[PDB]
Amino acid sequence: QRDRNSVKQAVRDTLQLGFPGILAKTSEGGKTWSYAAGVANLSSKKPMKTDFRFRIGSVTKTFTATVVLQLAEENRLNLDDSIEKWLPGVIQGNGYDDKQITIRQLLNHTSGIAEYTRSKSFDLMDTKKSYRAEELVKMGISMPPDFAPGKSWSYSNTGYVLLGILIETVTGNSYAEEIENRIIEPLELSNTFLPGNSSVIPGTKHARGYIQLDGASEPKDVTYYNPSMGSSAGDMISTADDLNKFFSYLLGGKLLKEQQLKQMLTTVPTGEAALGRYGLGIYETKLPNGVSIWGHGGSIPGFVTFAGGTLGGKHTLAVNLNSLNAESPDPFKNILLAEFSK
Repeated sequence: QRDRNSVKQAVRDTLQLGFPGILAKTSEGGKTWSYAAGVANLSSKKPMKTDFRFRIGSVTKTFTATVVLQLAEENRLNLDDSIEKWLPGVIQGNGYDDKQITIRQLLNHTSGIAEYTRSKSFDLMDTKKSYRAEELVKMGISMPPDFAPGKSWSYSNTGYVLLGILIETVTGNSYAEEIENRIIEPLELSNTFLPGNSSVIPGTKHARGYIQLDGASEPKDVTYYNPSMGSSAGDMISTADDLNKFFSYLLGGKLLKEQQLKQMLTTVPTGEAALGRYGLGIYETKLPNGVSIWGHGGSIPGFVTFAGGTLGGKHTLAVNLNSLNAESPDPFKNILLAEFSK
């Protein structure tokens, strides 16, 4: 049987890396467990609770990829189509060459399209600004390719913002409509939301979220933050339950059929103790013991998340912290070691 004390301990100690609070939930064999420590609110000291909603950030990428893959299954697009066929005139200038960029590459971050958040016109700490997706694309291509398509790996939100546009070009429906109609509604993910450019986290069932760019400063409350800077790369809100159910269905063969799931799990090297091997909106975290955890993290102001699971979908975890602490980018490593070892 699992030693849950070691998980509790690892959950609790994560706070000492400089976070207000933490929630996690695990499912294994259909046996669930819930964890929470620390506080939802640094000023009132109200406790973190396990069933809270949170901004999942880049875990959104896995939902977007899943839609793109269903579209491939239905013969509405091909992973190796060039994007020039779908979105001509978009990725150009600066030596970009769209005729060599494929849909597959956007999905696994090998396109070389530059990351819009490196632009000087981008400000993470602006908690208000509404961006249209095409503005983020243009911001990204304002900088030259990092490399030639397919020749290297580099994390690019720009590519996932582009994919959200693509989806709509393919079906006539917004990426949010597609995520809602294909994933949220059929899995009954009843605490999972696509907020657009609204800054609201709905309801009272969530914590305050914080950001701390520093260590030598107060964390700032950024609970209300405009998620349109993330779009189809990072805007979603969800819960530990809904994310467990999602990853368990995905990895257990219930959302993507075998042929598409195999493509999703075909990975490229990242070169990076950071992520491991990266697939289509999902990556492999390999533990010392030989265990592979497939899932994704997120990190958006207010909230740092990881969700994921074992191949076959029978063991998953989701975890969230309510602050973005730039000094501790990789906080979940011991939780995973406890929950998935041995």
